[PDB]
Amino acid sequence: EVETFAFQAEIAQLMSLIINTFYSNKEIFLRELISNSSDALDKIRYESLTDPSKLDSGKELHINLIPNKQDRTLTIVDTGIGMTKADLINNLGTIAKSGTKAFMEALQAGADISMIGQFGVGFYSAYLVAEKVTVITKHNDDEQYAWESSAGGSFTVRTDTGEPMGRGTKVILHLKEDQTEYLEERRIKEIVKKHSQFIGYPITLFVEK
Ligand SMILES: Cc1nc(-c2ccc(CO)cc2)no1
Repeated sequence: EVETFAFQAEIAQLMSLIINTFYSNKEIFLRELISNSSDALDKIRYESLTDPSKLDSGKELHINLIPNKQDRTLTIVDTGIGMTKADLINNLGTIAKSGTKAFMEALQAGADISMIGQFGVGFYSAYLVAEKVTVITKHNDDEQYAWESSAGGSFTVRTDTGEPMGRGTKVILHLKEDQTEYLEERRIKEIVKKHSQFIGYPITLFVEK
């Protein structure tokens, strides 16, 4: 059972802007996704201080970066708080509407796409480099879900039958054909060092072959 949803017009407009605007500094997508992972890890860590059983689904708090040249995917995995179905379908979009409006206003005033994270909609910078994004997520209070969108105004949500994750979120970037540099170890290392040097969780860059 796959459910198909329409983005709100404002988020669809944001996604088109990210896909269509000429902007060479695409590497900032990784900083934004790592920042989102760090925030999700902060949240489960804080909740565990008053309810340690929230870590029964996994004590380790970390971020993994997994390139796969055969699939042409870059996956950003965290063991953070995860997202519920309501987050995926309703709550994220509610927060994203006001963040998008503020970001658009800033852009017309002279800001650039790299400041997207200051408006809470940094996730959508994934579409600087990805033609499709798949998000697999598991929150302690809900089932494991797969969200997916190739933009074009719609996204899907289904219950995920793949490998159970325990708790957290995997963002799978199906890279555009001309963006395969973000599968190269030295390039990912360079970007993490430049933009994500002080993240308070271990970031493991997996190696291929
Ligand atoms: C869809 C969608 N997924 C996310 C998202 C994914 C991953 C994280 C970090 O775990 C945070 C937010 N935002 O919109």
